[PDB]
Amino acid sequence: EKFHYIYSCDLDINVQLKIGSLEGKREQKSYKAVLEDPMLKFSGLYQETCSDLYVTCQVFAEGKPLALPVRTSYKAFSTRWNWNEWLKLPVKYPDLPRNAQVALTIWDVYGPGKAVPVGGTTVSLFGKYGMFRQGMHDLKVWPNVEADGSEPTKTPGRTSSTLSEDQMSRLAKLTKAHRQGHMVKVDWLDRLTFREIEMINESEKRSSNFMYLMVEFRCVKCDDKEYGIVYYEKDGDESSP
Amino acid sequence: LERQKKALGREVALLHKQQIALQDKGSAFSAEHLKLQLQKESLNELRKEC
Amino acid sequence: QSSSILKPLLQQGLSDAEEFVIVKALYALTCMCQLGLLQKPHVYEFASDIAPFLCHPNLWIRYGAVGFITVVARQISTADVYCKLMPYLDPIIQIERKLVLLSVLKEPVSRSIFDYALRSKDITSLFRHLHMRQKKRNGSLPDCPPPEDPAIAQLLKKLLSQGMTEEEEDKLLALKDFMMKSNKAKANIVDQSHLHDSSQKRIAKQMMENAEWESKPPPPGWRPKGLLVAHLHEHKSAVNRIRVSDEHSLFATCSNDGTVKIWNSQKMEGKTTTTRSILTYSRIGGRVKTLTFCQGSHYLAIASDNGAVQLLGIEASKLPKSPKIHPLQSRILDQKEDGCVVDMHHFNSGAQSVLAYATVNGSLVGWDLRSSSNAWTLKHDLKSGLITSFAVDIHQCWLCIGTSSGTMACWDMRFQLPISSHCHPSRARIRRLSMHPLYQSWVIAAVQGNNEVSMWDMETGDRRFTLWASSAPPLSELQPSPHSVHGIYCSPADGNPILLTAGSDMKIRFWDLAYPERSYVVAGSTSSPSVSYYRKIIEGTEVVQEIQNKQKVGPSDDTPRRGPESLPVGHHDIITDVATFQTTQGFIVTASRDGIVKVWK
Amino acid sequence: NKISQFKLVLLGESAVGKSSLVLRFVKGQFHEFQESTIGAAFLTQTVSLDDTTVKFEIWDTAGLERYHSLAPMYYRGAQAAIVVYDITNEESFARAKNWVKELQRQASPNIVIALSGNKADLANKRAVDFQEAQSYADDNSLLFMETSAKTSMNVNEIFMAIAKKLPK
Amino acid sequence: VEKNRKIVAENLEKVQAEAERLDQEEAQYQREYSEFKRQQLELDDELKSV
Ligand SMILES: Nc1nc2c(ncn2[C@@H]2O[C@H](COP(=O)(O)OP(=O)(O)OP(=O)(O)O)[C@@H](O)[C@H]2O)c(=O)[nH]1
Ligand SMILES: [Mg+2]
Repeated sequence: EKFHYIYSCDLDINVQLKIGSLEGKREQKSYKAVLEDPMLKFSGLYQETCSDLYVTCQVFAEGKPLALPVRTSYKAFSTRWNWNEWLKLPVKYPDLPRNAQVALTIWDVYGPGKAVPVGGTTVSLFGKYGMFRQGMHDLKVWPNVEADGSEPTKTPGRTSSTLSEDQMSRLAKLTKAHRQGHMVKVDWLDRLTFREIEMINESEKRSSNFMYLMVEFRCVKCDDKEYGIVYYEKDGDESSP
Repeated sequence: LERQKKALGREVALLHKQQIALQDKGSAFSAEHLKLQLQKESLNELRKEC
Repeated sequence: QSSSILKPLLQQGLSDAEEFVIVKALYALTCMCQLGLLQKPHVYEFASDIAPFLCHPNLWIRYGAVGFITVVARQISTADVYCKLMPYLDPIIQIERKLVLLSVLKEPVSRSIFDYALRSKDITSLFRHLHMRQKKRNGSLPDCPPPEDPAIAQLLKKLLSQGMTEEEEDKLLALKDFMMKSNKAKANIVDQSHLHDSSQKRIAKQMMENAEWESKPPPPGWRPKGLLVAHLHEHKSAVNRIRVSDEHSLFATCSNDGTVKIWNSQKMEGKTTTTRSILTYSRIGGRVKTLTFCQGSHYLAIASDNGAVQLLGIEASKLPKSPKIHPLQSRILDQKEDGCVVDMHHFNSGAQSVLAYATVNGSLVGWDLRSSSNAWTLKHDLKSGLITSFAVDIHQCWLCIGTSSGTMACWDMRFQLPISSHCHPSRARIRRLSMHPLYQSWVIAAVQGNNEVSMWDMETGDRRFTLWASSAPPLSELQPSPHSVHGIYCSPADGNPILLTAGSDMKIRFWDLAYPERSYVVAGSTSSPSVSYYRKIIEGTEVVQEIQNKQKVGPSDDTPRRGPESLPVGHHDIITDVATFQTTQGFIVTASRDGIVKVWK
Repeated sequence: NKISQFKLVLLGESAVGKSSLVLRFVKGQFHEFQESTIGAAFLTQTVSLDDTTVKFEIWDTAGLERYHSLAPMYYRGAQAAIVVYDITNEESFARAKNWVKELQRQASPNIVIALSGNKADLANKRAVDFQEAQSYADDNSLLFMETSAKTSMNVNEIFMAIAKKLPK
Repeated sequence: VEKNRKIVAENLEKVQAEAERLDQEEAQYQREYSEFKRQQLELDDELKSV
């Protein structure tokens, strides 16, 4: 059945994710103080004052930076800039190539004694089986240079797959929690065990002192299930009690 | 700004770390020389002999 | 978003002043809200600051802008640099500069475009946030500014507009900002814009060389009294551990020395000779640290104090009361610089077979049995003390462990981690641990003194029941050492029986989950056996008063002898292990510390 | 005497004072420097009324919106909730209404819901009018009090009001 | 300001270098301390034999 599984070209319409907050490298102040650096010998003369970054993002099938760039407005960095915007591109799902990459960069937005700060990142679209839906919610790292956590560009957050190990055990359990994996207990004992998982998140949080960030997305209409428009037998990966 | 931030950062890191370090080292090693070096011998005698 | 057209517009060229005038009507038609939407015009303005297009009329529109610009977020601060081009373009700059400098004197003086940084006075995202909340209120808001001319400076007028109220900000520290900075005209341009706002709004090893069998639970066992039917011994040395097979209740036992001692229960049921002599032996060549049967198998797994571990396959003929005898270590597992700690082995029904043992570092190490190789590792902490008991959930999902420090610790195996800890206050080293129907609650056998059991609900952390042999209802610490040291046996099934050694009285009590009041003990007493087992309450626990008629025990030796002569027939050391088996009827074995066993039916 | 146990969940926007409210009730303490909660904290405290010891098993949830998806795990089988807002923050009150709505739709129908207008010691910066909050509470059978974890105002009182309403 | 800035700034590095140094020997001492549990285990075990 595969929830009456249907193809990629059998889909039709635009997309709308959402976008949260970040854990910083802390090179200068939260919000802004005027860039903290002992090489201020010259740098002070550059009028470095308190400031505020923003960002822009487009997309590429690498070789063509295809997409429209789009910019960001304002929220206080006391929130760690936690937006939770719900963020959309009208790009019909059939209009999306299976191999393509996001491109995003820090820029600026509140008129500095400074020139608008760079800070790149890049990562891929599809999951292992090609479905973009594998990317739906995720996390990433980068600096003034450019990086990704889930699919690393070359900076802080620089390796993707084997980093999650106990966190990969958490991903395997996330697939079950998503499936409501039926072979083991999820009663109020396990509800409180999820209280323990809330605990383990914070371990990850120490490790998060590099440059991490939080990403989100999911459907409106549901029950529904889908795949690509071509075929290969990855569905042979299946299980039972 | 420099003086403040450095005063802030240094004083905190220093003073807490001084205090915690002096304590945690003091305690951990004292336990060994008071107990590793004493309880063990005491209960060896009452092991082997007994 | 789509009003970005304002930028690319300047890429179209015209020097007709008419276009610049329609642009002044467009500039009138355009002072707009979004933080980014101002920059498209900024950069059009840059084109205009390369070449000014409409002279003094332009100069006036710019003048109109400059007073509004005397209010600024730092979002506005980029435009300051752009504005330095307008004076950089010599209009005798200094006179017009002077007129405007009076009109925006936030500090008295400055110089060239970079030297524009000096004459600062404060922006405020803060009071503007309050002002956006006040997008709700206009009128009175143009009525308070002329009074603010006096209220700040002069004394021309005073205001009574409290008909509109809205005191809270003026009541708070938010009142202060107008004296310092806040002023009227910015707020009127802002009010215009606020109206615009308002308008927008499994068996791989087990079938290679092992044999197989299936488990055999008894009927409800509260009904039978037990009469001592048999007596025997492994050796004089203490029993290393006891195990009873499901097949023919094949009885496995061993001397402390590492010499095996096995028997056939059906042979005993028949020939009756079985107590005199060993049915089966094996040379281990070292002191047995632990024993556990292979689940669903005739194979038996044994570990030694050298770290060495191995699995015997049974070679036996199938002739009634007459098995051929041969021990055979079928597989081997490594000795190590880390020694052993004890284990139970688990085939998991609809799931795989694995065996788990503790290392000498305290770590659980959990080998896939089919692989005879590791599958998981869970590391215990120096702080907990050693393992004092081991237990597992019905599906093995939650491990439950009692520490040598009197703390109980659990591990989610589904998550492969220690979940957490608890430690009942007296914090004595746990004797044993087990689980009952009403699986949510669990039995802890030695923390505190005179208490027999601190049965506690796993989800709760808390001793839902507390049973004590004490004459007093609270836990008076009347226990001799052997009161805290005992065997126990419980059933999550089979009519819900529980059996309990009282090591103080060296005897087998019974406690029936069906009737705590009617709980006739299975084993006798020489003086006065009868027990008024009535449960009382003092809020916090449903305390069971085991009102044994004349028990004759307390925290000191107030009787001349009171030792091995004082037992229901069959003298012995404390019951190290007690277990039930059911080859024909249900019957029970008591294994004492003395290398000696007595059987009851 | 008898003991009645109830699971209680605290919900509301980050920094409204959920951990402060419960620390006051549980420990009789208040810290100006209280740490933002990660995930959820377990606490317990009792009240006594009508000879009944009422023991609350309290889940103090992290209010941060990333943890929204975890909230249903903590309020599943909860017999009581406190939805907390900050009286100086009208938006915290908008978020409070949306928590109350989620509870109406997705929690046990028997749930006794209390609404806390917290930080009432800062009444000179009031943004949320008492009678507006009361009107919303009355309309939805919520127990409403303005509380201050700081001063202790109405802290014990709100938990007692819950205990009284709960089936005992 | 410049002289004293340099003086004050660069010695913080040296101060904190020793703080990192503490973290190293502490890791070693933890292993040493972990052996206390090994000895305790052995004593308790054979004492449980007694
Ligand atoms: N003045 C005043 N401050 C309070 C009061 N209650 C809490 N605070 C303060 O508000 C801040 C946030 O309080 P918390 O208890 O941590 O808020 P929370 O709702 O638990 O926040 P999260 O855990 O992030 O969801 C802390 O500085 C508290 O000391 C109060 O009643 N009055
Ligand atoms: Mg909190």
